[PDB]
Formats: sequence, C-alpha cells, structure tokens
Amino acid sequence: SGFRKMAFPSGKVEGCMVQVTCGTTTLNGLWLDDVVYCPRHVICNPNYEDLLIRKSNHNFLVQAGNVQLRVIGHSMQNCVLKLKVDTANPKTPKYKFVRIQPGQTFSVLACYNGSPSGVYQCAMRPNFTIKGSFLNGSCGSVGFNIDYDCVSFCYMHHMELPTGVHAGTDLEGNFYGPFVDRQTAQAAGTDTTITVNVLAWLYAAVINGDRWFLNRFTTTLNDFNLVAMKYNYEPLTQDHVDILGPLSAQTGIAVLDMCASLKELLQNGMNGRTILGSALLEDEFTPFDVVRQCSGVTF
Amino acid sequence: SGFRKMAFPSGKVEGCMVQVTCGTTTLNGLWLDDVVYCPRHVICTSEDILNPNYEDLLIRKSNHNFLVQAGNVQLRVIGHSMQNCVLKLKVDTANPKTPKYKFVRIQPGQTFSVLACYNGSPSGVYQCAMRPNFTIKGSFLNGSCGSVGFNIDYDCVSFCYMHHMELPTGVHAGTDLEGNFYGPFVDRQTAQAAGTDTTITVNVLAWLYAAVINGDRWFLNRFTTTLNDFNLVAMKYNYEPLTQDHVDILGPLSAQTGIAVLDMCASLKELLQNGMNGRTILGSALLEDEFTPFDVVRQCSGVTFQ
Ligand SMILES: *C(=N)[C@H](C[C@@H]1CCNC1=O)NC(=O)[C@@H]1[C@@H]2[C@H](CN1C(=O)[C@@H](NC(=O)C(F)(F)F)C(C)(C)C)C2(C)C
Ligand SMILES: *C(=N)[C@H](C[C@@H]1CCNC1=O)NC(=O)[C@@H]1[C@@H]2[C@H](CN1C(=O)[C@@H](NC(=O)C(F)(F)F)C(C)(C)C)C2(C)C
Repeated sequence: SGFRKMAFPSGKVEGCMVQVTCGTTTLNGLWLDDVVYCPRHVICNPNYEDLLIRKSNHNFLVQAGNVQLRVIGHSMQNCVLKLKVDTANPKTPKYKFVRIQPGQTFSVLACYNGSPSGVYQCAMRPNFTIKGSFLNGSCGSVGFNIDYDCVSFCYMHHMELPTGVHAGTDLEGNFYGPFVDRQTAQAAGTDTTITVNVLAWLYAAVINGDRWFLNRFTTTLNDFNLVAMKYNYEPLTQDHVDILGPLSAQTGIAVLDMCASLKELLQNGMNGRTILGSALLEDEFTPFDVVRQCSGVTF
Repeated sequence: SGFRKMAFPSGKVEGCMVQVTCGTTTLNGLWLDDVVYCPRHVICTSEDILNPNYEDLLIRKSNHNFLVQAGNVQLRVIGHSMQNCVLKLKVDTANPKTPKYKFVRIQPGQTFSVLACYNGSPSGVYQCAMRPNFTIKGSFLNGSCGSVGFNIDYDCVSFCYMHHMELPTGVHAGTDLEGNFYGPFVDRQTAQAAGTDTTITVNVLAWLYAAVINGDRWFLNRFTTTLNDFNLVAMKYNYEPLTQDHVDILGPLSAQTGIAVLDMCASLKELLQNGMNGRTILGSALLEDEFTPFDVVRQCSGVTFQ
C-alpha cells in the first residue's frame, strides 16, 4: 500500500532529448525519427514566418549527447519549429502527439542543455496553466503519458507567467490557454479545483484506510454543483460520475455519497486532520491515476 | 520558478531491472555488469517467512533453480551468494545498459527516487525520504520487492535502497545494496512495528528557505533563538533535534536569502506555536520535511525572487 505523486518512467523520453542553439539562445529539442521539435522562439513582437525563411540550416547547432546532428531542412508548425536532420534517432520510441483536456495529468521531464535533470507529475489546470518547476533553459522540456509501450507527448514548455505558473503548447505548436510566445504582459486566469480529481483522491484515501471524512448522507449533482461553484470548484458532470464508477464499487462508497463527504469538507474544513498526509484537498490525481497506482500497472 | 517533489530521470535504472523467480516466488532484481542483486526472501515459501533459515534454504538450491528474465531473454545463472539480506546471482552476460554506479548507505533525512517495479517492469517513479525511524512512506504492492531507490550525480547512479517489506502502519522497510537493513528490522514475518516517527527539522528549514527564494516571507518574524531553546521547543512537536552540522549545511541557503539559520529557526518555532492561519507555503498547508538543503539548492534559481 501507500499513495504517492508518481510520474511515468522517463527512460523512453530521455532517449529523445537534445540541445538546440540558434545564436546566443540555447534550449531543449525532442528528436523523433529524423526531426527535432522545439519552441519556435529559439530563432529570436518578432516576425517568425519571415525570420526563419531568412535563416540557413548550419545556423541551428543541434547537440545530441557529445555528437552534433546536421540540419538538412527547417519548418514552422504554429509555435513549434521542426528541424529536419540527416539521421533518424535510433532510440526513437513508439509515440504519438495528443492534446490533453484541463484536469488531465502528465509527467514533465525537466531538461537543461538537452540534459534531463528531473521528472514530476502535473495536471493541466482549468485555466490552461501548469504549476511546474522551470528555470532558464527549461524551454523545450516535454510532458507525456505512457500507454503500454506508446509515449503520448502532450506538452512542450514555452514560458513562465508572473504568478510563477507555466504555459506551453501541444507538440503541433497549439498553445494551451489564451497565451502568445511574445515578451508581452500576460496573466493566468483565476483557477478552479478539478472536482473529479479531488473525488478520485478521496477514493484513494479510503482504499488506503483513511476514512474519517465519510458520512451517512448522499446528495444530487445539482445540490453538489451549487455548493461546488460557490467554492470555485469545476462542475461535476454526469460523465465524471461514470468514470468514478470503478472506484465506487471497488470501495462501496457511491459517487454522490463521496460528493456529500466533499461538500461537508468544503463547508467545515478538516478539523486539524489530514487525508493521505495532506491538509489540502489534492486535485492532481485522475481516477485513472488512482486505479493505475492502486493496481500496479507496468510499462 | 515553482517547487515540485521532483524525482531523478529513471532511464538509467530502467535498463537494469529484471525479473527473478524461485519456485512460485517472483520479485524484481537489479542487473549491474554480470551480477543480479535481489531480496534473499525470493528463496522463501509461505511456510518459511516466520523463521526462515536462509543459509539452510540456500544450500538446497542450484543456479538453475533461479529463473532470471531481462525482457524476453532468460539470463543464465552461473553462481549465487548471499550477502546479509540480498542474494547476488552471477549471470553469463554483463548488462550492456549498466550505468556508472556506486552503492551508498544513506542517513535518516536523506531523500531519493524510487522506481516502483512489478515483474521487472517499471510502474512509476517518485521521491522519498529515509524517515528518522528508518522507514520510508512508499507506494508498494505485492511483487514490488527488489524495487530500488537511487540518486543520480551527473552520469553516476548511487543505489541506496532496495525494497523488502511493508510494516503494519502501512510504511516500508528495505536494505542498502550490501543487504544491511535500515533500522532494527529483519526479513521475517515476525511482530515488527516502526519507532514513533519525527519531523526532519533540517529539511523543513531548507523548505522554508525555498519559500523565501520563490518570494514568500509571510512567516518570518523579527526574533532569533539559541539552538538549545529551539531544540527544547522542537522536541515538544516531535521534531528531530537540529545539530550544529545541520546549521552548517544550511549556510548556503542562509547566504542566498540573507536570513540567519537561527532567525529561520525563530520563524519555524512561531509556525509550530500558531499553525498556518488558513495560509499555505509552496502550495502545502503542512510543513514539508522531504526536501534536503541539497534538493532546494538544486531545484531553486540561485537568485532569490526579491
Ligand atoms: C525557456 N527557456 C524560458 C523558461 C522560463 C524562464 C523562467 N522560467 C521559465 O519557465 N522561457 C522564456 O524565457 C520565455 C520566452 C520569452 C520570455 N519568456 C518568459 O517565460 C517570460 N515570461 C513572459 O514572457 C510572460 F510574462 F508573458 F509570461 C519571463 C518574464 C522571462 C518569465 C518567450 C519567447 C515568451
Ligand atoms: C515483496 N514482494 C513484498 C512487499 C510487500 C507486500 C505488500 N506491500 C509490500 O511492500 N514483501 C513481503 O511480502 C515481505 C516478505 C515476507 C512478509 N513480507 C511483508 O512485507 C509482510 N510484513 C511483515 O512481515 C511485517 F509487517 F512484519 F514487517 C506483509 C504483511 C506481507 C506486508 C518477508 C520475508 C518479510
């Protein structure tokens, strides 16, 4: 037993990380087959479309470990630059590019000079930011899920907002949230709590013998969602209640039963108690995360 | 900016994990050059685990009683030897993916990454601390035994923990990679309970310095303290004594923030006296003790946000 904020094994992604230099700008690239993907801001209100067509190939210094890759082509896709190189990455995993929804979780491999430094677990916030841990040179660091042996890349890191939270794109260069890759004034919107994830975490508490917060009462979506949006919680939809099904049977607490416990916790707080060693309601574990860690699924 | 329970990238440990089978017992092993290291209780059956005589169970085994599997490849065992509570299986192939490594015994308070494994396949990576009472708060199911804890320093992997068992309080016990248990535990299903746990004071102070570095000062006060007055108060909250070594180790974080270690001790003292006042620090409503001074310096700017 035990419950931990657990990342995916980073091995397969570690094999894809390289260093990209264009002038004084250094950051991280993802080398898949014969293409390196990185933030287009490496070339730097700029003018990218124009800037890149001007720039020749030997201007992009691409270092993989000690080796250098020769760039035989460039091209823009939204906010990501694609650098064509002479050689396919022999360590290339089975992979795809996915776009995740807010509330969905993923593992970040934090990198500096194409060198992996750390791995942590993240949720795409409702306001399309992530609460990451990123310094200078972190740009091009990626977010991923692993499904059997297939790496789904969902995030590339671009920037830090003034509140200390982070913004990036999918691997096709589409931003998460209403942001731009320009030195301009940008803020995170007001965030909400991922209700379905809090409930999933309460089910993990129960599975691990942490049960003081349960009660006799049940509720309805309406009454709950009226209390929720008061405490800046996402609406719990009927889809959410379906996903929690597995955990509701496996424990014998009913989702609208668990909604009554969570209501009670929002109104009365914790009474100097913890749940799985937290004094806050944790919203960065999906139902899938909880079933996977409490089942022991491997990669 | 930001502050996360970061683990080390697991790739270099992933390439070492194998599955070890003895009769009906399968657990994970660690394949480094031509040796596979695993918990010796792989040779135990259901009837052995209360008073196993390992020397006696082992003398009754051939090399070919050990099935070792690295992905699809069954490796061939050519030698076996017990060292403390680890079995070492000599195999015909040296692991081509063996990293630069060493084995280290860590002290309570020290952190490391755990690669949770089942059937020699990795399930996930998380960060742990050796609790003062020599346990870890892991996430570990049936078959997780042989999973390892590690730090990475440039390219070199220091193996510090191997998982053996779960104690009645839901917390975990294991050995160094020389097979010597952390704490007063034994690889037997006999009555075993963890010492009462304590908060790792030096680590909480480190994490308060992290909070100042990311620009949060709401919990500082204008007081100082003697180390001894601080320790007299800290013991009353089940905090580990802070020693002069601990104060020395905090020197750098003190210099980066301009806040004296004993002034940070005055803040912690007040935080214990009052709690959070419905406020949080680095996203936690509790005082965090699983970040070392080395961790904070590693993950934090080097330039304080004010
Ligand atoms: C990539 N290597 C860095 C990562 C940053 C640095 C501090 N922590 C991080 O996550 N990315 C950048 O430097 C990007 C890059 C220009 C400016 N920038 C920022 O992150 C800046 N923020 C913003 O521009 C703002 F306000 F809009 F969010 C900075 C002020 C340096 C934090 C570009 C092209 C956006
Ligand atoms: C390794 N595969 C397991 C790991 C355990 C299983 C559940 N969670 C874990 O981390 N190791 C064992 O099953 C060891 C093994 C015999 C018994 N054992 C235990 O962990 C048991 N606990 C104890 O014996 C206790 F509490 F006294 F320390 C168990 C009750 C099954 C969790 C041996 C030889 C110690």
